[PDB]
Amino acid sequence: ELNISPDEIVSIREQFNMSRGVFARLLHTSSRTLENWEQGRSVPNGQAVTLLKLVQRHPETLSHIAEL
Amino acid sequence: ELNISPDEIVSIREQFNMSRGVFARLLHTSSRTLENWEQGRSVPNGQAVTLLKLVQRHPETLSHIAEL
DNA sequence: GTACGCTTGGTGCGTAC
DNA sequence: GTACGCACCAAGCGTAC
Repeated sequence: ELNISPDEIVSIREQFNMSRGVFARLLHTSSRTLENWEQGRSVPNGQAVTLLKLVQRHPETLSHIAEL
Repeated sequence: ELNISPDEIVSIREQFNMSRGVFARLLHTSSRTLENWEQGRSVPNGQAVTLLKLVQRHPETLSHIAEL
């Protein structure tokens, strides 16, 4: 039952010192959609929650995504 | 933009020799939603596509999801 | 398995500030 | 960055087979 708050989403990419645009691009995610999540206008879908928590635990995941 | 065909999704799972229910569980995904993807009813969302492709390239990603 | 109908709300903008 | 409106359709069923 994974979930993630708007503040947690922001704190992930601020740990990496990445802007919203940089982080969204490296996550193969629309920056406007990421804006929705960080502002709290909608709940991210289940796989987006999994992906965010994966990247947080294993930041090299961003490199694996770039290798797809 | 990453794409994945319904047959591609099934073969990822059949690599692990897992039923639709088992694979959806380890991927923190509704088994009925996965049914939509494998039948071609719907296009998986962008983060779902990324997750599936990570798993296809790195099977250990499945175990990493369980650590979450 | 397969397939189709349904409600809900996320997606991904456009726009203004 | 903030916040709101909008169309489109994915999500996650319930059901029939």
